Amino acid sequence: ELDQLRQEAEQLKNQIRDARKACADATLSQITNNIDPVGRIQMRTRRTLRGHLAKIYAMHWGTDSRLLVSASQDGKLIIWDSYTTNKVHAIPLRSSWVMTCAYAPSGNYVACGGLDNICSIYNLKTREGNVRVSRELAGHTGYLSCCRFLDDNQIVTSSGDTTCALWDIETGQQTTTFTGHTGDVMSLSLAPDTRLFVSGACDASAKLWDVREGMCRQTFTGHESDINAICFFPNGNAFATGSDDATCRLFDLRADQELMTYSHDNIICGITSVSFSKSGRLLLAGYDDFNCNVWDALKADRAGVLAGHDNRVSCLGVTDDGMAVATGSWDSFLKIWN
Amino acid sequence: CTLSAEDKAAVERSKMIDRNLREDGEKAAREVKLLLLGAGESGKSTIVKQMKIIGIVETHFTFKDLHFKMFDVGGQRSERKKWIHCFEGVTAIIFCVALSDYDLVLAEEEMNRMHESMKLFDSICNNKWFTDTSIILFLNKKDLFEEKIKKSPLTICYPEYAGSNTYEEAAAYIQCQFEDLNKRKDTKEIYTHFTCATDTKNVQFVFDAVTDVIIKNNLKDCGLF
Amino acid sequence: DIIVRHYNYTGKTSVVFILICCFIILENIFVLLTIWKTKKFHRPMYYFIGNLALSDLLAGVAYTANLLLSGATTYKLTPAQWFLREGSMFVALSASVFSLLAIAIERYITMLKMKLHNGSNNFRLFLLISACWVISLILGGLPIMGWNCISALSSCSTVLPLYHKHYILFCTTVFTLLLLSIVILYCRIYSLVRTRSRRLTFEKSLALLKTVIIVLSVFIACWAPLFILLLLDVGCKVKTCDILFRAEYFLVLAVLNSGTNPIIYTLTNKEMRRAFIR
Amino acid sequence: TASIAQARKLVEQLKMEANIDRIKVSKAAADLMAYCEAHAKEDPLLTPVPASENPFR
Amino acid sequence: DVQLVESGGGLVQPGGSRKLSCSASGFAFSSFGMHWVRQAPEKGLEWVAYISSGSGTIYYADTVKGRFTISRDDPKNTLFLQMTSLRSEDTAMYYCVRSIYYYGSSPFDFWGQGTTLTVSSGGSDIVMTQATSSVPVTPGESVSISCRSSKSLLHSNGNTYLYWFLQRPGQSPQLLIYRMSNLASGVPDRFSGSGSGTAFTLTISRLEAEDVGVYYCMQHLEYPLTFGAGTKLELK
Ligand SMILES: CCCCCCCCCCCCC/C=C/[C@@H](O)[C@@H](N)COP(=O)(O)O
Repeated sequence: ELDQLRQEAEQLKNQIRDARKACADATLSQITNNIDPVGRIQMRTRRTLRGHLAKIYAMHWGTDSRLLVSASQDGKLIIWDSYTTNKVHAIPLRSSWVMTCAYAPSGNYVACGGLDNICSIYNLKTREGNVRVSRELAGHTGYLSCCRFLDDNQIVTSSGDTTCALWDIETGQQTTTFTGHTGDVMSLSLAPDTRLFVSGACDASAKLWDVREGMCRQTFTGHESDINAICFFPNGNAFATGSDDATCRLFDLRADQELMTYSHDNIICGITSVSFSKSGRLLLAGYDDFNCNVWDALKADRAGVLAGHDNRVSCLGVTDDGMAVATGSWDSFLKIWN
Repeated sequence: CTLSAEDKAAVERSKMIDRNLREDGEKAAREVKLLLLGAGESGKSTIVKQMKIIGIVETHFTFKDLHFKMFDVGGQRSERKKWIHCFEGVTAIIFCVALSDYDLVLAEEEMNRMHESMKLFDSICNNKWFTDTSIILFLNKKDLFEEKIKKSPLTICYPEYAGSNTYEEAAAYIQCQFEDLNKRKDTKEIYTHFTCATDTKNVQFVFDAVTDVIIKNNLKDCGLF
Repeated sequence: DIIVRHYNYTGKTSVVFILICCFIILENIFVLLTIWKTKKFHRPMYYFIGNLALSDLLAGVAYTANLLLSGATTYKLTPAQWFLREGSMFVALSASVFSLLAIAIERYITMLKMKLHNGSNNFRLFLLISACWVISLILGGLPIMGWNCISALSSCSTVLPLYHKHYILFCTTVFTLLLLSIVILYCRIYSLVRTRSRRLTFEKSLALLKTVIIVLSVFIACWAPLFILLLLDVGCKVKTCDILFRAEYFLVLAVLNSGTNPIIYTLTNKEMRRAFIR
Repeated sequence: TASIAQARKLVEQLKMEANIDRIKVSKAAADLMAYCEAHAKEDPLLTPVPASENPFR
Repeated sequence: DVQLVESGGGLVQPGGSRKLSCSASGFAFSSFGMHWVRQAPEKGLEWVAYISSGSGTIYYADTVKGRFTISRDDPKNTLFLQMTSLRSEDTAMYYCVRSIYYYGSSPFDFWGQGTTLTVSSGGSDIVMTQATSSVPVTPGESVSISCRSSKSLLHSNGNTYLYWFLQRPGQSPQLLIYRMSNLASGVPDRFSGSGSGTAFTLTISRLEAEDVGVYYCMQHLEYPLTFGAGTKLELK
């Protein structure tokens, strides 16, 4: 029976591949062939945020596009005012091993997590005037790799237990559990409508998940190594995955197969973080070679390089108005770019 | 000045936050970072209790005016290559190996625990992150190993072992096999200590090894080595 | 007329020296660019090493200027220009030796307080950096302030027929104190390293001894002849000692010490070499 | 039969993934290109924003 | 919840000295700057002194400069005001006010109850004008409270440093609007702040019985903070 199930599964995979090939007549490279190239992209460093003493692992901007939050291995979660480089807040984390952080859309809460398998939500707007641990979420059996806020009460986290979770903060219990990944889930991205989300794992595949139903809508298998980053397109109909094979890949949900690959010969290091611009025309990807490339998403050509960090660029973010791009590296310095 | 009164007060708050961050960094910088690693039932728990007496679990203790933090990853069922870079820069790595499992084949398989331990030691020691980080090798369960080798030849684990079935010779042979896995002979040093569950000098040996590592780091900082 | 009178009273090869000097300039430039290019070298230790390289570069520049301006063209020089040139070489050499002192002091402070991570304390860094220049400039400036041989012709040095013997005695005393400080600090560093290595039971000490012996032996062997001449000129009356006239080789040894210093401070440092090839 | 149950679950997931409607790559590419061109003006990273109104100068 | 309690007030001979202490509980005292503000027996509010968090920055009013000294004991969470050579103009009720400054913060959140001191019997400062002394109002109606400034309170960073306070009869003032637009926490959405430049208005929609009180207009651009004369409301 097991052999029959396996052959049924491989026949279904063959049917999947044939259906994907049938709905593939013009390559994205051919459609975006007569368009005007972006050209050289020159972005200069405008602000340098100093105060972190260990390597920075995470960063999130927020809706106001002015404040931001950074997480570093020294055990401090620092909320900066990027305009004036002022430190608005500095929360001492209970666990120094933090590798993810999120800033709530309302701004009243901030999330963090890491090797302790616990997602900590801190209340920023308190009557006492300080920052307190609003909630601690436990239940993941692996390290917390990413977390994103749906609203003030719902959060979505990814962990190294090949499982994603949707938590109700007030109760503190896992409202929904998304399972089906074979490898460690390393990053997740939330759709603009907050109804679907894509998670990339170490099984060299990405999965589009339905938040409400809890079912896996789609599965995309184009990469050849661990997927370390993922990010929706601004329209929410596509996404981009950076992986360890030194390539980025743009997939589309409606097409259901891979659209584009972003790679160059002199790049052999993996991608730690990816992000899109406001219009989605530019795809920014931080690499292990201490740099941060800027690709033309439509043309797949290299547009720019953000070479200002002395160590691996670990986290990348773009403001919701696209005003600036923040890069946090392992040299304990954040840099804003315009 | 262009700044407003509220802007000036915000800048003053930022300066106070900066000074608190600097104080915290100075407090943390004088504190030893030890990464505890080992195979299943290697003896990490016994080492933890020994240190205490004299996701991730952190053990804090003090010896000779030195504060030691030990990070026992332990129950982290995930790829080590995805979070092992977080421990780059620790003062030392304490690797625990159980001698008695040289002739025990229940890996989880048909390969003994000692081969798996040597594979893990090769992975950690020759990892790109820990090229300069010294390894503190703890060969635990020396008494049970000595009792075992009375009737269980080491040939079960090492078929090229022509030495006698004696505690000292076999122990030296096993130590040499673990030390030969160090490709980074010049950049790092392996400190070997033979321990059990009924000894109290383990913390003293860890203190001495950390002192040697600190002296070497100071010599490298001054360019004198 | 004063310089002619002094040279009458006191009784008073270049190309290869200039070539060896230009070697010092090139080597110091190489060391400085090695420090600047590598980002991991932005530490107080390599900042002191760069100060030493810059001091050796200035010593080479001053010696080349002297060699071009020595000989029969020193009579054309105004006495003020003579003072500026000599104070040039003196300020260049004092800065080099004070850079050695600063390196020794920083190493001794690092070894006395082990800590774990050597923080980039910039206050002590800048204090030592500023001192190594301030005292050097002041010491080179004493002779032009009035501490010279005017109205004191009977008490004038012979190797420098315009500098007072009292000034040379003060410089010799300062050099004795400074060299003794350097030697004592390096010996004390070795003492702490040896004792703290012995106190732990289970090398670096032998390599440290080799490095300390190399540094001290090179410095002492280079500055011993200049020292003995700077003492004998005061200890010997004018028109008597013939050995003072051939003072060009001793000052060649003193400047080839500054030439050798980058070799010593790079070869012993393994990381320095590994950065040097690439 | 844990392995059999897992295989049946995987087969059901694959079948449920195979019942979705897929448009051709040309249509999706055209939609993505149209979205990029529509929002190009509101992107201050494509076109360097004047220093008069940007918040970092 | 958070509270500030003032003590040390009483009848003192003029030319003497008196120490006032404000005890703070329920909040991080060390992270909040502290202001001392008097109110005359029948007149409006008047800023007196200020000390920043960590005692780094200290300011005094020109009337009280030299004679008074403001200090804080963070470990025991107390705010001290020493007063020497007291004049007859110092008879007032004093309030200690907490105020934290960062991006998006609301200064002057909480006011102390105040302590009464009664002794036996300028220029270059922005003057805040509230010409309307008092108007009758009917519950459930809409009233607008106008404010005037001599110098524009809008800064180059876009913030208009105007604060609105309400003082109910027999109660300490509380913050309603901070920076001319933002509503303070716990304030009903009835109150709306507006204005631009030197003229400002405060709008109340469908007011109720507990909206009766004195409304004060205070500036925070130049640090010699000045309050308005006051605009009190009466029911019909
Ligand atoms: C206290 C720190 C160290 C102190 C440094 C003192 C070292 C002395 C530097 C001596 C400078 C030598 C330059 C001139 C030497 C002369 O003999 C000739 N060049 C000029 O006269 P001519 O030879 O042409 O007749």
